[PDB]
Amino acid sequence: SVLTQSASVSGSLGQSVTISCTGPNSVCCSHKSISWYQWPPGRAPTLIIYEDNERAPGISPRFSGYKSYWSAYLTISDLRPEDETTYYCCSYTHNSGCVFGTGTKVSVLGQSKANPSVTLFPPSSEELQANKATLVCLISDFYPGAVTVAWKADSSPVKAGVETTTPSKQSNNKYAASSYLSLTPEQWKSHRSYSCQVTHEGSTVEKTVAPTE
Amino acid sequence: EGQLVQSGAELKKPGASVKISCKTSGYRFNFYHINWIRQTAGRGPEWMGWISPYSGDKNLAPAFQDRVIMTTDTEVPVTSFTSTGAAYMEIRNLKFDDTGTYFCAKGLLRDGSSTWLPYLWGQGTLLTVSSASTKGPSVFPLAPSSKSALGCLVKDYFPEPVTVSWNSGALTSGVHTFPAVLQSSGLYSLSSVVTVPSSSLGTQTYICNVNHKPSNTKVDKRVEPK
Amino acid sequence: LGFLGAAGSTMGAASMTLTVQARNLLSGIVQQQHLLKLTVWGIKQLQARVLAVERYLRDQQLLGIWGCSGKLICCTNVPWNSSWSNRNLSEIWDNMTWLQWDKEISNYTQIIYGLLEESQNQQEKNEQDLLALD
Amino acid sequence: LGFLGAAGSTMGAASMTLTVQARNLLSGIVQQQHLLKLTVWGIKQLQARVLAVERYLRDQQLLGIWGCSGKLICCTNVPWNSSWSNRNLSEIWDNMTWLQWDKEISNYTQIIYGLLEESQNQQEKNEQDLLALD
Amino acid sequence: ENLWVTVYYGVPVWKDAETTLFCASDAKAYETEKHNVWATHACVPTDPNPQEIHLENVTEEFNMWKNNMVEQMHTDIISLWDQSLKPCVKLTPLCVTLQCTNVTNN
Amino acid sequence: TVQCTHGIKPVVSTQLLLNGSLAEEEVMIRSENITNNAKNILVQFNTPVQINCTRPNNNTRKSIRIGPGQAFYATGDIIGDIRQAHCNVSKATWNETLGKVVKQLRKHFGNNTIIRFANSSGGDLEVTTHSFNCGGEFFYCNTSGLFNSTWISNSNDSITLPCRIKQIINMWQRIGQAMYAPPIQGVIRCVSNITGLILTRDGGSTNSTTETFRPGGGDMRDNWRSELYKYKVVKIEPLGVAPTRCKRRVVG
Ligand SMILES: *[C@@H]1O[C@H](CO[C@@H]2O[C@@H](C)[C@@H](O)[C@@H](O)[C@@H]2O)[C@@H](O[C@@H]2O[C@H](CO)[C@@H](O[C@@H]3O[C@H](CO[C@H]4O[C@H](CO)[C@@H](O)[C@H](O)[C@@H]4O[C@@H]4O[C@H](CO)[C@@H](O[C@@H]5O[C@H](CO)[C@H](O)[C@H](O)[C@H]5O)[C@H](O)[C@H]4NC(C)=O)[C@@H](O)[C@H](O[C@H]4O[C@H](CO)[C@@H](O)[C@H](O)[C@@H]4O)[C@@H]3O)[C@H](O)[C@H]2NC(C)=O)[C@H](O)[C@H]1NC(C)=O
Ligand SMILES: *[C@@H]1O[C@H](CO[C@@H]2O[C@@H](C)[C@@H](O)[C@@H](O)[C@@H]2O)[C@@H](O[C@@H]2O[C@H](CO)[C@@H](O[C@@H]3O[C@H](CO[C@H]4O[C@H](CO[C@H]5O[C@H](CO)[C@@H](O)[C@H](O)[C@@H]5O)[C@@H](O)[C@H](O)[C@@H]4O)[C@@H](O)[C@H](O[C@H]4O[C@H](CO)[C@@H](O)[C@H](O)[C@@H]4O[C@@H]4O[C@H](CO)[C@@H](O)[C@H](O)[C@H]4NC(C)=O)[C@@H]3O)[C@H](O)[C@H]2NC(C)=O)[C@H](O)[C@H]1NC(C)=O
Ligand SMILES: *[C@@H]1O[C@H](CO)[C@@H](O[C@@H]2O[C@H](CO)[C@@H](O[C@@H]3O[C@H](CO[C@H]4O[C@H](CO[C@H]5O[C@H](CO)[C@@H](O)[C@H](O)[C@@H]5O)[C@@H](O)[C@H](O)[C@@H]4O)[C@@H](O)[C@H](O[C@H]4O[C@H](CO)[C@@H](O)[C@H](O[C@H]5O[C@H](CO)[C@@H](O)[C@H](O)[C@@H]5O)[C@@H]4O)[C@@H]3O)[C@H](O)[C@H]2NC(C)=O)[C@H](O)[C@H]1NC(C)=O
Ligand SMILES: *[C@@H]1O[C@H](CO)[C@@H](O[C@@H]2O[C@H](CO)[C@@H](O[C@@H]3O[C@H](CO[C@H]4O[C@H](CO[C@H]5O[C@H](CO)[C@@H](O)[C@H](O)[C@@H]5O)[C@@H](O)[C@H](O[C@H]5O[C@H](CO)[C@@H](O)[C@H](O)[C@@H]5O)[C@@H]4O)[C@@H](O)[C@H](O[C@H]4O[C@H](CO)[C@@H](O)[C@H](O)[C@@H]4O)[C@@H]3O)[C@H](O)[C@H]2NC(C)=O)[C@H](O)[C@H]1NC(C)=O
Ligand SMILES: *[C@@H]1O[C@H](CO)[C@@H](O[C@@H]2O[C@H](CO)[C@@H](O[C@@H]3O[C@H](CO[C@H]4O[C@H](CO[C@H]5O[C@H](CO)[C@@H](O)[C@H](O)[C@@H]5O)[C@@H](O)[C@H](O)[C@@H]4O)[C@@H](O)[C@H](O[C@H]4O[C@H](CO)[C@@H](O)[C@H](O)[C@@H]4O)[C@@H]3O)[C@H](O)[C@H]2NC(C)=O)[C@H](O)[C@H]1NC(C)=O
Ligand SMILES: *[C@@H]1O[C@H](CO[C@@H]2O[C@@H](C)[C@@H](O)[C@@H](O)[C@@H]2O)[C@@H](O[C@@H]2O[C@H](CO)[C@@H](O[C@@H]3O[C@H](CO[C@H]4O[C@H](CO)[C@@H](O)[C@H](O)[C@@H]4O)[C@@H](O)[C@H](O)[C@@H]3O)[C@H](O)[C@H]2NC(C)=O)[C@H](O)[C@H]1NC(C)=O
Ligand SMILES: *[C@@H]1O[C@H](CO)[C@@H](O[C@@H]2O[C@H](CO)[C@@H](O[C@@H]3O[C@H](CO)[C@@H](O)[C@H](O)[C@@H]3O)[C@H](O)[C@H]2NC(C)=O)[C@H](O)[C@H]1NC(C)=O
Ligand SMILES: *[C@@H]1O[C@H](CO)[C@@H](O[C@@H]2O[C@H](CO)[C@@H](O)[C@H](O)[C@H]2NC(C)=O)[C@H](O)[C@H]1NC(C)=O
Ligand SMILES: *[C@@H]1O[C@H](CO)[C@@H](O)[C@H](O)[C@H]1NC(C)=O
Ligand SMILES: *[C@@H]1O[C@H](CO)[C@@H](O)[C@H](O)[C@H]1NC(C)=O
Ligand SMILES: *[C@@H]1O[C@H](CO)[C@@H](O)[C@H](O)[C@H]1NC(C)=O
Repeated sequence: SVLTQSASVSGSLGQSVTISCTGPNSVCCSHKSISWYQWPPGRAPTLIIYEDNERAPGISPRFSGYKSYWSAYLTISDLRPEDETTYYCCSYTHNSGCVFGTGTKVSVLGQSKANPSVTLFPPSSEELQANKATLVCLISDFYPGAVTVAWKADSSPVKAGVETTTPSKQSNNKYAASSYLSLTPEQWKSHRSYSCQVTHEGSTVEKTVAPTE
Repeated sequence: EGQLVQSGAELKKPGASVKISCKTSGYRFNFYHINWIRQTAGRGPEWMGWISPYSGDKNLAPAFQDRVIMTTDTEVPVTSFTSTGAAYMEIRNLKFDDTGTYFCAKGLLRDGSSTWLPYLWGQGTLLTVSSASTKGPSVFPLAPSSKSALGCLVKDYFPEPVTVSWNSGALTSGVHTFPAVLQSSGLYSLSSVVTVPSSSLGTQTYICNVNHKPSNTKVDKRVEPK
Repeated sequence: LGFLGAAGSTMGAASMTLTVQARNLLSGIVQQQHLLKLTVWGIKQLQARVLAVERYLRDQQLLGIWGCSGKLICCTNVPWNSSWSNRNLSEIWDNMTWLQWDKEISNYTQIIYGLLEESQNQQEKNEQDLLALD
Repeated sequence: LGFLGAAGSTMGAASMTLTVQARNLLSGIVQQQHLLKLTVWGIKQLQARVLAVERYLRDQQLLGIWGCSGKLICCTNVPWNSSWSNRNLSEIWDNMTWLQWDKEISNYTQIIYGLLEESQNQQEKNEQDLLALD
Repeated sequence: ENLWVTVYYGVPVWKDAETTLFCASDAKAYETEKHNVWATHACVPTDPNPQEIHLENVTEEFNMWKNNMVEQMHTDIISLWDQSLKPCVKLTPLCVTLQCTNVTNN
Repeated sequence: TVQCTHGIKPVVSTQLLLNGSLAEEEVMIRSENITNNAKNILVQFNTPVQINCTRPNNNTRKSIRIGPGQAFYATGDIIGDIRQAHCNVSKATWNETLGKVVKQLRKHFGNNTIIRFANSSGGDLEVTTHSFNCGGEFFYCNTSGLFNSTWISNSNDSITLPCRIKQIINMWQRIGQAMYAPPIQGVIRCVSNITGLILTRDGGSTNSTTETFRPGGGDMRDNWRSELYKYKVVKIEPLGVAPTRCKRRVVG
C-alpha cells in the first residue's frame, strides 16, 4: 500500500479524535483530492467526507477535516458510542479511481465497563452419535474487546483442546465471541466433570456445568 | 437513495473464472457509474475499475486491466426518474491472494469535480478461492444446561456463510446472532443466539432451519427435551 | 442544444444555456402566417396566439417586480429557508434535473414568490428614500 | 390590503404597498379557463383578454422609455414645475389620497409625460457618447 | 448557512396538459384542384425545415388512450365536415313518393 | 421535442386503416387494456399490404335544376355493361401478415390457445364492413373473406371482396344531418396501402382456450390513435427558482 494511516488511535466520550494520512508525490495529498470511508470489518461500508471538507448528505456536521501540502486528516467531534469501527481513506483526481489507505482501527475508550450475561451451552443427545467432542459458550456486552482463553478438564488447563476464535464487534456496538473444542470421544468419556474458565476482571462468579450430566 | 444489491455466494477453484452480478433499483442507471473493490486477508481493501453504463468509456486499474474486464447492459425504465439495471464483471485468473469479500457501489454524483468514487454500497459478495472441496454442514441442537438465551448449533462446514438460522421467520425482532469460527482442522462452525423470554416448552416451538449452498438444506432440526 | 437540449442534463449544464429555451417560446409556432376567413382553423390560430402572449406576459410581469426586467439570471437578496430543502450546495446542482427540482418545490413554490416581491423590490426600491438625494 | 387596501388611505401609506396592486391586475380574472365554441360568452372573453394585455402593455411601454423597465418606483431627473402644484413636501403626502391627486394633475398630466422621455432617456442614454469608451 | 435564492428565466420544466392546436400543410393542390374539405381554402403553411431536437437522459411517460390530442382531432374534423357542407345544395324536395322498378336485366 | 407533427392524413376507414405510419419491428399490438377482452385493440403493420379497390360502373352526370339555381346530380343510364364493385388483396402477401400478427399475439395472449378468426359478428353493415370514402363515392367492401384463415401452434392469385356503393351517408353515427354523395362520373380506382387493423372481443369465454379477435371499428376516434400513439403535449414552465450563495448590491 502506498497510502498511509494514523494506525490505532484512541479517544473518549464527548471528545474529538484526529486521524492523519500523508503520501508520496505520486499519489500524495498535494493537489490530489481525497475522501474518507467508514468500514465495519466484515459488514457493509459507508461514506463520510467528499473531496475535501464538504461532508456527506446525512452525515452529521460533527466530522471536520482539512488538507495541507501533505497532511490529510479527519476530526470526528463529539464522539458517540457508535463510532467504534475501523476507518479508511482514498485519494483520487477527477478522472481516476480511489487509492485506498491501510486501516485506522479506531477505538473509543471512556465507555462504561459492562458485565456480560454469559452462560455455557453443553452438548446434547445428538453430539454423542457422531462422537465429535465440542463445547462452546456465549458472551455479549463484555467491553473491553479483550479475550482470555481458558478451560478446566481434570482441574487443569487443556493443551490440545483450546480453540482460539476471532472476536467480533456486536451489532449493538459491543463485542461477541465464542470458544470451541476439538477432541476425541474417548477423552470426553475419560474425563467426566468439567469447568468453565473466563478470566473476567471482577468477582469470581462464573457458571460451571458437567458434560456427563 | 437507490438501493444496490449484489448476487453473492459464488465460489470456484483457483484456476477458474466466475462472474458476479449486482441488481440495481431506485436510481437512474444511465449516468451513475459502477465500480468495484475488494478486501483481502490483508488489512487494506483496494479499488478495481469504474464503468459507465453510458458510452462505456472505462478506466480500470492497471494491474487488473490485463486479466479482469467488465461490461454492463442497458436498463429498463420504471418511471422518469427511477429505473432498474444490472452490472456484471468477469475475472480470468485468481489465486488464494484473490480470495475475500467483493463489493459493488453506486457512483458518487453525475458531474465533474468527482464521480468515480462510490456512494451507496450493496450487501456484498464473499468469494473463497480455497482449493479444498465443498462439504455439507452438520446440524446439532445445542441445548441449555440449567433449564432442568437459546439457539442451535452448526459443526464442520467447509466454506462461506450459512446466514439465516430460524424457522418460519417467526421472530426477527430481538434475535442476537453470532459469527463463524476457524477450526484447527480448517472446517468452520458457528452458533446463533436468540433472546426470548423464558417460558414453558410445551407451549411454544423450538425449531430452527439453516439455508446452505455448498449442499442444499432440507431438515430443520429441533432441540432435545433434556 | 437547439431547444431543450439539456432537459435531461444537470441543472448546472442546463443553467449554462437557458437563453435558448427563452428565445424560442414567445416567437415560436410561425403564427405570423371561397372568400371568408371564419374557419375553424383561424379561430384555433387566434386563441392559440392569445395564450402565447398571455402566458409569456404572465411570467414577464413577475420578473419586472423582482428587478429582473432584462436579465435571465438575477441573484435575489431573499434568504433561503432550510425547510424548503435540506440538500447541500453540490448535492442538488450536480445530481438533479430541473424536472426533479420543479416537483420538489411545487408545494411551497408560491411561498417563495410572495417573499421575493417584498425584500427585493417592496423594500429595496424604498431604501432609496434616505439615499437618493441627501 | 389584499387589493386596493389603501385606496382611501394616504398617498404615503399607499406608496408603502403598491406592489400588490400591480401584481393582480395583469394576471387577474381567471382568464386562463353541442360542439361549437362560437358562443356569445367566448367572444366577450377573448376581447376582454385582449384589452387585458393591451392596457397593460400600453402602460409598460411608458416605463421602458423612462429607465423603469423593472422598477415599481423610479426617481426621475426631471425638475418639478411650480405651476403644476403649489403645495409643500408634507402638505400633499400626509393629506391627499391618490384619487384626489389624480384629478389635480389630470389637466397637465400629458405635459409631464412628454418631458419625462426627454431628460431621463432621450438625453441620458445619449450622455454616454463621451463616457462609454474614452 | 448563508445561502441566497436565485431566479432563472428559461428553465426546462413542464407539466402534463393540453390546449388548442392548429393545421399545417404546404402548397398541395391550390389551382389544379381546390375547395378541399380538410385543408379548407387556406391553412397555416408548414416550413420545409423540420423542427426536431433529440432529447437525451429524459424518460417522460406518454399516454395514448388518455391522450387529448386525438380528442381535439376527433372534434376538429367533425366541425370541419359540417363547415364544408353548410354552403351547399339542400335536398329537401327530394322526399316525394318514389315509384321505382328494377333495372333492365333482360 | 418536435414543434410540428409528421404528415398526418385523416383516413376515414373502418376495421382496416389505410396509409398509416409505422416504424419497424414486429407488428405492434396496442391496447388500452389487454386483460379486458371487451376493449378494442389497435394493430400496426410492420409492412403494408398493397390493396386496390374500384367500381366498374360507367356512370353519367344527370343535372336537374331544383328551384332557382341548385341542381341535383343523379345517375343516368349506366353505359358499357353493369358490374359489381370489388377490392383485391394480395393473397400471398396477406397470409404473411396474418402470420406475423398471430406470432406476436402469442407471447401476448398465453401462447397456448386456439386462433378463431371469423367475420365481424353482429353490428351494422356500415360498421362491420370496411367502410371508407374513396374517389368521391363511399365503398363498403365485404371484410368476411379476409379473416377466414386459421393458423395455430406451428400472374399470382389474389383474394377479392364484393363491395357495394352508397350515396346517402352521415358517418360517425351523427344523426343530425345526412348528405347525398354525387356519383363521380367516369372511372374510379382507390389503390391504397393498408397499414392497420381494428379487432374487437371474442365472447365471454370462461378460462378454457380458443379465442382471437374479430374486426370491429365501432369508434371513429380510434382511427386517429394509430398515428398519435407517440405524441403528447406539455405545458412549458420557464420559471424555476434555485438557491445559491449569491446576492446583488446591498442598497439600491
Ligand atoms: C446526460 O447525457 C450526457 C451526454 O451529453 C453529451 O453532450 C456532449 C458533450 C457530447 O459528448 C454528446 O455526445 C453527449 O450526448 C452525459 O454526459 C456525461 O456525463 C458523464 C458523467 O457525469 C461525464 O463523464 C466523465 O466526466 C469526467 C469529469 O469531467 C472533468 O472535467 C469537467 C469539465 O472540465 C469537470 O467539470 C469535471 O468535474 C472533471 O474534472 C476536471 O477535469 C479536467 C480535465 O483534467 C481538469 O482540467 C485541468 O485544468 C487544469 C487547470 O485548472 C489544466 O489545464 C489541466 O491541463 C486540465 O486537465 C479540471 O481541473 C477538473 N476540474 C473541474 C473543472 O471540475 C471526465 O473526466 C470523464 O472524461 C472521460 O470522457 C471524456 C469525454 O469523452 C474524455 O475526453 C476523457 O478522456 C475520459 O475518457 C467523463 O467525461 C461526461 O463527460 C458527460 N458528457 C460526455 C462528454 O459524455 C450524462 O452522463 C447524462 N446524464 C446526466 C448526468 O444527466
Ligand atoms: C330507366 O328509366 C328511364 C325512364 O323511362 C321512363 O319510362 C319510359 C317508359 C318513358 O316513358 C320515359 O319517358 C320515362 O322517363 C329510361 O329512359 C327512357 O327509356 C325509354 C325506354 O323505352 C325510352 O323510351 C323510348 O323513347 C323513344 C323516343 O321517345 C323520346 O321522345 C319522345 C317524343 O319524341 C317524338 O318524336 C321522336 C322523333 O323526334 C320519336 O322518336 C318519338 O317516338 C316521339 O314521336 C318522348 O315522348 C319520349 O319520352 C322520349 O323522350 C321512343 O321512340 C321509344 O318508343 C317506341 O319504341 C320502343 C322500343 O324502342 C317501344 O317499346 C315503344 O312501344 C315505342 O313504340 C312506339 O313508337 C311510336 C313512335 O311514334 C309511338 O308513337 C308509340 O306510342 C310507341 N308504342 C307504344 C304504344 O309505346 C321509347 O318510348 C325513353 O326515351 C328514355 N328516356 C327519355 C330520353 O325520355 C331508361 O332507359 C331506363 N334505364 C335503362 C338503361 O333501361
Ligand atoms: C391513401 O393514399 C392513396 C395514394 O395513392 C390515395 O389514393 C389515390 O392516390 C392517387 C394518386 O395519383 C390519387 O389519384 C389522383 O386522381 C385525380 C382524379 O381527378 C380526376 O378527375 C377530376 C374530376 O373529374 C373531371 O375530369 C374527368 C376526367 O378525368 C371527367 O371524366 C369528369 O367529368 C370531370 O370533368 C379532374 O379534375 C382531374 O383532372 C382528374 O381527371 C387525378 O386528378 C390525379 O392526377 C394525377 O394523375 C393523373 C393520372 O396519372 C395525371 O393525369 C395528372 O396529371 C396532370 O394533368 C391532369 C389533367 O389535366 C390534371 O388534372 C392534374 O392536376 C395534373 O396537372 C396527375 O399526375 C391523380 O390521378 C387519388 O385521388 C387518390 N384517392 C383515391 C381515389 O383513392 C388514397 O385516397 C388515400 N386514402 C384513402 C383511401 O382515402
Ligand atoms: C360477406 O361475404 C361473406 C362470404 O362468406 C358472407 O357470408 C355468408 O353468410 C351467409 C349467412 O350467414 C351464408 O348463407 C348461407 O350459408 C348456407 C350454409 O350451407 C348449408 O348447406 C351446405 C351445403 O353448402 C355447400 O357450400 C357451403 C358453403 O356455404 C359449404 O360449407 C358446404 O360444405 C357445401 O359445400 C351444408 O354443407 C352446410 O352444413 C353442412 O356441411 C358443413 C360443411 O361441411 C358442416 O360443417 C355441417 O356440419 C353440415 O354437415 C349448411 O347446411 C348455404 O346453404 C346458403 O345458400 C347456399 O345455397 C344457395 C342456393 O343454391 C346458394 O345461392 C348460395 O350461394 C349457397 O350456396 C347460404 O349461402 C353464406 O354461406 C356465407 N358465405 C357465402 C356467401 O357463401 C357475408 O354475409 C357477407 N356480408 C354481407 C355484408 O352480407
Ligand atoms: C381492464 O379493465 C377490466 C375491467 O373488468 C379489469 O378487469 C378486472 O377483472 C377481474 C377479473 O377477476 C375482476 O375481478 C372481479 O370483479 C368482480 C366484479 O364485481 C361484480 O360483482 C359485484 C358484486 O356482485 C355479485 O357477484 C359477486 C361475484 O363475485 C359476488 O361476490 C357478490 O357477493 C355479489 O353476489 C358488483 O358489486 C360489481 O359491480 C360487479 O358487478 C368483483 O366482484 C371481484 O371482487 C373479488 O376480488 C376482489 C379483489 O381481490 C375482492 O376485494 C372481493 O372481495 C372479491 O373477492 C373481482 O374484483 C375485476 O373487478 C375487474 N376490474 C374491474 C374494474 O371491475 C382489468 O383489471 C383491467 N386491466 C388490467 C389491469 O388488466
Ligand atoms: C406536497 O404536499 C402534499 C400535500 O401537502 C399539503 O401541502 C403542503 C404545502 C403543506 O401545506 C401540507 O401541510 C399539506 O397537507 C403531499 O401530499 C401527500 O400525498 C400522500 C400520498 O398520496 C398522502 O398520503 C396519504 O396517506 C393516506 C393514509 O394515511 C395513513 O397514515 C395516517 C396518519 O398516521 C393514518 O391516520 C391512516 O390510517 C393511514 O395509516 C392514504 O389513505 C392516502 O391515499 C394517501 O396515500 C398525504 O396525506 C399527502 N399529504 C398530506 C399531509 O395530506 C405531497 O407528498 C408533497 N410532496 C412533496 C414532494 O413534498
Ligand atoms: C364510359 O362511357 C363513355 C360514354 O359512352 C365512353 O366514352 C366514349 O368512348 C368511345 C371510345 O371509342 C368514344 O369513341 C367513339 O365515338 C363515336 C362518335 O360518338 C362513336 O360513334 C363510336 O361508337 C365510339 O363511341 C366516344 O366518343 C365516347 N363518348 C361517347 C359519347 O360515347 C367511355 O369510353 C366509357 N368508359 C371509358 C372511360 O372508357
Ligand atoms: C410459446 O411457448 C413456448 C414454451 O411455452 C416458448 O418457448 C420458450 O419456453 C421457455 C420455457 O417455458 C420460456 O422460458 C421461453 O421464454 C420461451 N421462449 C420465448 C423466447 O418466449 C415459445 O418461445 C413461445 N412462443 C414463441 C414462438 O415465442
Ligand atoms: C449541509 O446541510 C446541513 C443540514 O443538513 C447544513 O446544516 C449545512 O450548513 C449544509 N452545508 C453547508 C455548506 O452549509
Ligand atoms: C325487384 O326486386 C325486388 C327486391 O326485393 C323484388 O322484391 C321484386 O320482386 C323484383 N321484381 C322483379 C319483377 O324482378
Ligand atoms: C394493384 O394494382 C397494381 C398495378 O400494377 C398491381 O401491380 C397489384 O398487384 C395490384 N394489387 C392487388 C392485389 O390488387
